[PDB]
Amino acid sequence: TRPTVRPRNDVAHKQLSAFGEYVAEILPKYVQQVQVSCFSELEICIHPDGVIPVLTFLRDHSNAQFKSLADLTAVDIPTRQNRFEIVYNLLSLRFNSRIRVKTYTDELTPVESSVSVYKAANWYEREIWDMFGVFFANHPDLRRILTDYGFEGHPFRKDFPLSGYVELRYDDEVKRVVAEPVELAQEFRKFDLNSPWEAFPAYRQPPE
Amino acid sequence: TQLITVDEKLDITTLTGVPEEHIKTRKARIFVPARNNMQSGVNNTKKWKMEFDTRERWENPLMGWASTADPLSNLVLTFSTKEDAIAFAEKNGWSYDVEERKVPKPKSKSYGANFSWNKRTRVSTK
Amino acid sequence: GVRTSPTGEKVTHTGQVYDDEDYRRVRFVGRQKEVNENFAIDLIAEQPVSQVGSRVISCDGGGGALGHPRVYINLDKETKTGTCGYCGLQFRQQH
Amino acid sequence: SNLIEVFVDGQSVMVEPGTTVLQACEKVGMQIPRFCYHERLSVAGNCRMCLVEIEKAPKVVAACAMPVMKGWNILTNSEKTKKAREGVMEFLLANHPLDCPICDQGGECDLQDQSMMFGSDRSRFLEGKRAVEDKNIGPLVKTIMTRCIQCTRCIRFASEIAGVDDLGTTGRGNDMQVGTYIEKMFMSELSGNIIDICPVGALTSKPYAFTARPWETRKTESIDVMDAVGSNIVVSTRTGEVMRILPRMHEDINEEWISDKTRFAYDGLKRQRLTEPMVRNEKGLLTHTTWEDALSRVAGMLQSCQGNDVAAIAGGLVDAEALIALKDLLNRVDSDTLCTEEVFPTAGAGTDLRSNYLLNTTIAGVEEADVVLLVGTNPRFEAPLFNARIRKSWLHNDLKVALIGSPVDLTYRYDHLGDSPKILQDIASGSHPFSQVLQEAKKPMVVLGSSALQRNDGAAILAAVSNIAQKIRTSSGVTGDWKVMNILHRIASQVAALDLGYKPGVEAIRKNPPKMLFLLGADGGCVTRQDLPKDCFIVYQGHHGDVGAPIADVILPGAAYTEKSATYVNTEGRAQQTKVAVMPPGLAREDWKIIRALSEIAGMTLPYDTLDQVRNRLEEVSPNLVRYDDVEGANYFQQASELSKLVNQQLLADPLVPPQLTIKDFYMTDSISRASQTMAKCVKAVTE
Amino acid sequence: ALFVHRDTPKNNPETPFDFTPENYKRIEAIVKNYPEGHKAAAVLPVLDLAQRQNGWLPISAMNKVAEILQVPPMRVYEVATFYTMYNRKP
Amino acid sequence: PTVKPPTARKFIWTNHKFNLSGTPQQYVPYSTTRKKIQEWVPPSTPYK
Amino acid sequence: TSVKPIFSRDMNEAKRRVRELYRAWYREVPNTVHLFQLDISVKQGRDKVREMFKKNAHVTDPRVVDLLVIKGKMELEETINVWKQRTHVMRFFHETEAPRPKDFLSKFYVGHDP
Amino acid sequence: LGLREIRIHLCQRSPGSQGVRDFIEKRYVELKKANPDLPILIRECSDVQPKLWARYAFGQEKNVSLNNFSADQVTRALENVLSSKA
Ligand code: SF4
Ligand code: SF4
Ligand code: FES
Ligand SMILES: [K+]
Ligand SMILES: [Zn+2]
Repeated sequence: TRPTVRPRNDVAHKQLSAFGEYVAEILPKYVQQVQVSCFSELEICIHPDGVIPVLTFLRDHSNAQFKSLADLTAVDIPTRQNRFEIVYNLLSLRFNSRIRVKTYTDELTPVESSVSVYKAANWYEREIWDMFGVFFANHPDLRRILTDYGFEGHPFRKDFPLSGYVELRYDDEVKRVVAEPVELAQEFRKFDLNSPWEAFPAYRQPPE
Repeated sequence: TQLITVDEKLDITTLTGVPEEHIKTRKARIFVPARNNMQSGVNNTKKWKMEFDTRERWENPLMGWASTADPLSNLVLTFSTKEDAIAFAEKNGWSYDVEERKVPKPKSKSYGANFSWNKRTRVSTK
Repeated sequence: GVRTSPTGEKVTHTGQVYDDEDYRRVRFVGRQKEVNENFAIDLIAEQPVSQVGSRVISCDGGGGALGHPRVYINLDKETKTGTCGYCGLQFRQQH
Repeated sequence: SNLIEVFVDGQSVMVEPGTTVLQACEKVGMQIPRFCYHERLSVAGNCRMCLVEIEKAPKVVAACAMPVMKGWNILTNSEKTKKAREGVMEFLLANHPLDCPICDQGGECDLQDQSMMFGSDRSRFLEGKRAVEDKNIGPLVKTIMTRCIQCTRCIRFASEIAGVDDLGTTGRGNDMQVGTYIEKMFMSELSGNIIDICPVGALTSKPYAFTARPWETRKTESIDVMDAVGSNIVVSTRTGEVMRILPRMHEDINEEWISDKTRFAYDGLKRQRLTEPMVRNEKGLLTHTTWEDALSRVAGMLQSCQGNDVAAIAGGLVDAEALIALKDLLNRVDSDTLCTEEVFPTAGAGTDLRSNYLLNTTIAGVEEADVVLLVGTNPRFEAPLFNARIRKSWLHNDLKVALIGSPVDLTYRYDHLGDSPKILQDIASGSHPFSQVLQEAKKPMVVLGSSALQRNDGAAILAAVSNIAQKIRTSSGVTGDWKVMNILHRIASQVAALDLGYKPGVEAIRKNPPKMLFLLGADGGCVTRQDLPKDCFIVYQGHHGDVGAPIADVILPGAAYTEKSATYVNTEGRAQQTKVAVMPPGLAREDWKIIRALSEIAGMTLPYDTLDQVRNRLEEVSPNLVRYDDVEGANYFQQASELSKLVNQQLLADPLVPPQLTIKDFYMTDSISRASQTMAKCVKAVTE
Repeated sequence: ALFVHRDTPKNNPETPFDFTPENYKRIEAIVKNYPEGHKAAAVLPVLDLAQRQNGWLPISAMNKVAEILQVPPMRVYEVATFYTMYNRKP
Repeated sequence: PTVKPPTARKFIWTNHKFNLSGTPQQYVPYSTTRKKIQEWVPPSTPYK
Repeated sequence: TSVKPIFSRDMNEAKRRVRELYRAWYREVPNTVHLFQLDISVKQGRDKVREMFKKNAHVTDPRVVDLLVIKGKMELEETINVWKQRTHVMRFFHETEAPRPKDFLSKFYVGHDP
Repeated sequence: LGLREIRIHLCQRSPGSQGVRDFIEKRYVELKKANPDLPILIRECSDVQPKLWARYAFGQEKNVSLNNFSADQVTRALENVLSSKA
């Protein structure tokens, strides 16, 4: 399996597993899962009440020092009752490492804003408000950042359609750009691409 | 206390920004998709799907393309169970109809039955 | 092999022509209906049938990798020629 | 229980003895790759793609054929299982033609997909390939036999399910060819399912050929209306146009098959279509008009009617929504004369009890029966997948089938008792030898065809058949849960029209002819203008101009079954709904929408606005029409039998002849099939 | 060398073939070697008998063997093309 | 192409045309397919 | 059924926040008509504000009306600060959109939509 | 003006439909013999409450709940329907 296969890094896998045990036993009040992927990335899945205590730990603990917030992300998974998966990607420059902190919310439960931990979060979770509708409590200036000013809905929700509900054009009667319900001259052609044969037996879910 | 008790039904229709015509006139269909009978593979029959009723597609006068005015015409949602799909449809105010999962019933297969002594299940060729 | 409708409009190689009462002819008023006059159905009928001495022939369309995927054509029917499904060149077993 | 314990990749699973390795792996959600195995065909074991390692066994076993032994650990993902799959895929792709861009199977090809999933990524075959002569098996199945991988699903289908025995393998070795060996035309009623089960592009649909491609098709799950079986289908559309019709798996109806009418009559759905409202001009010719003018001219005549002045004939393809729509509309005028084209006898109980006009056993209950008596029917062409279920019970359960009628080919062997209806009086008296066969049977089944009820003595035939069924069930060894009396319908609209309370047959219109007549899709020619008075106001509502539309005064363009969400009830009482695949063409509208708009123009507005409110009304008239994929059992055979003994109707001396004797009479029955160029090519191919 | 049949004027389903009555007695003796309900087991000898009377097998010997043994004609065509002794050409 | 001429084909244009936009010879798009749904034509004879 | 609140513990605090948001929009409408130089009246803009508040009047969940107050405050902040242009303010008045068919019969005449 | 049809909805198995079942097993045959040209549509279904629909002239329908009735109560309600004709 030498030339075409990505080489496995067992040293980083063992180190990130040990540090995941470390984080899980220092913070058992909030840590729900700890997992390390086969390409050696550490995920700490936490309860949403521990957004501030976990991230302040990883920012300030001498064996963590995750000083950089690389990215803050939501993922919409509509089959979960807490459909939004809030993803923090952190960089420790001291230990040359990355960690992922994952939590969850639904449409109505606010997540505590992490601007007091990372000021980098200020726009990112603001984007999570604009794209997903996740409210962040105690945010300094929480408002839309990417959509148009009167935009209804949250576009990166998976029940939000690809083309929206409205489209703009210039109307010369009112001398103004106007919003109308969207009509496409060509509908987006939905492709059903999935093969009906199983691709990866290692990821097979157990049946009913 | 730091937790409140809301006994009301979960309804987020005023927050999703969806116009009212595409809430109360749409029929969501919750279903496990049927197997393509062109193929024997069954991996596309594992999850529940939510689609909507197909609206009008008409001919573009310039090019002959399929024009639509339905924003939900390509919206297909994936769910692990039937109850997750029902909860998501009720949460969004969508009137839905649910088809039950159709599993193939277990077949009694015997290769020796191809060569029976006295039954009609003998194959005339092989 | 282009022809003309009684409206004066050229018929494409598909067979598309607008009706006389169709309003969409107004897009060609003062302009032109662009048709290609090299009909591929007429040009492949101009090619002669290749007489070969084999039972199975291979066609890749010429040019090797510049043609089409190489397919194998059976020539057991003497009633019908063996036509390439890609390029339309047709073959006959000479016996 | 006698379940044995086996292991799939170490996971324990309890299986019945006789379970194959493939089925045991299916019970833990692992699908073993296959080409020749099909769970509704007999086991062949010759593609060798299902080869799997059993541990502590130095030889792979064919998982489709090998029964599991107790304690086997099936290694579905081991190294030699994967090497076996790669080697077998290499041999399958050695001679296979490089046709994937020109082949219709591409994107929905089993060979492509499990070459991607289980085969290697490249070729070692440095030779020339074989090329196979194409065969001509008819206008439906395009045959490109170089693509054939010799899995023999052809032959097992045509032998076992279609009951034909005309496909086979000629030759030997690499020159072995699947075909008919002669110029022979494989035209069954079920001949299009070999397009489904061919894993490769060797057998493709000749009408569907080259037009679409599976990834760009939208899949609308819907219901067949070409007969009263209610076969579940997928209408696959592309950019607002119906591309083809595939089966859906419903284990209790159409297991995964459809008839060729169901599969190929969809091109009649884009010819001869009613797209705009038409009214008669001053010259007496149908000219196009708006919906306002047409509905006003119908409603002005409807307001001048009362009582028997207005009637309605329901056609064969009408959904229950439009049926109860037009029923409520004519009941506002105090008219009960709502008729169907297909005659069911109203003598005795009539359509009051559901049990005396249903397939009360089930389609699936044929697998539980041991004797089937077919009376006055040709179920091969009236209900082809009901006949396929009878053949599966014949093949696997050693079912005894007897027929009273003309000796038609049913693709299995039966006991032809004779075509005279007096045999029904001989079985009901015990003087006939098949009466003792029915008495000693444990699960008997008596199926009366609804085409035999089209005769003038249909009440006498129904009374004789019900007398046989109640002589059996009340006396012999029938449990009580078992239903003996059955009626096989052939019309998709018939059972919903009888549940809603229509009067079956047009004798109520021949009795006193109306001055206004609605024709919901009525193309049977049952009532023509020679039967009406001098100037009858005929309103045709439908989707094809075939028979009733040239004689109509106002044409109301309606939706077809692919064009509306619409309730149809099959011959066993199972209510089902279609879904909208495409919208109706032009100015055509959904049918109950038209009737409700007419009721609002006429000043007699019906109390529904949406489809759900029509279905609430439909539940109010009979609540089983909105319980979808549910067979509601109907009791009270004794009371219908006691009501059938009142009037002694006489049997005619004419023999029971079904209207469809051969495959010629199968392809064109309704307005969609008669407008089909594919069905016309099928008729021309079987008449030569 | 082909395994499809094309109707020629000397090989078609109206080519005259019929067994002699002594060949019918031989066919009865062949069929009596097999159990009742398995008359199809007499396909290979009787078809070979049709080759010993005629020298080769037109497609009327195959159809006659299919007719007198009550087997489908395709199941005789399979045998006649599978086995290398059956001369399907004269 | 004076040194290495292009390969001759019967379908290659003998007369090259420049950009014809803004002229009466310009490209006008249109659907190249035929009519999908055939309408029913009523009979030209009266119905009495 | 024990959920975490956003701002309001029950519906009374929620109605208080709704009521303050309505007061702020009512005060802002004349300034919005002036500085965007709109062609509507102050009465017409206040009727549109009342329409947008009465559109959400059926909600009984305190978290949902908290998010509605939050989004209304965001729209008001985009209006007071000139972040919207005149087009965004006039998108509440669907002026170029033709009136939809309301009854059954006109929807029957124009197309297939229920 | 008069009665046009009767519709009796009932369950096959529920005890609330039991008396309604006891009406059809015993008293439906002479009911149909007494009213030969009146459609009395018996509709069984899975979990419905028992119900007596009476459609009159010009589309008027009256509605009588037959839930938990005996056979005599179903007989009296149905003969009130037959004798009313309103
Ligand atoms: S049958 Fe499958 S693998 Fe073969 S040419 Fe067609 S798409 Fe390709
Ligand atoms: S044509 Fe298709 S189904 Fe028939 S044997 Fe060949 S691969 Fe199998
Ligand atoms: S699937 Fe078992 S060998 Fe073909
Ligand atoms: K195929
Ligand atoms: Zn070629």
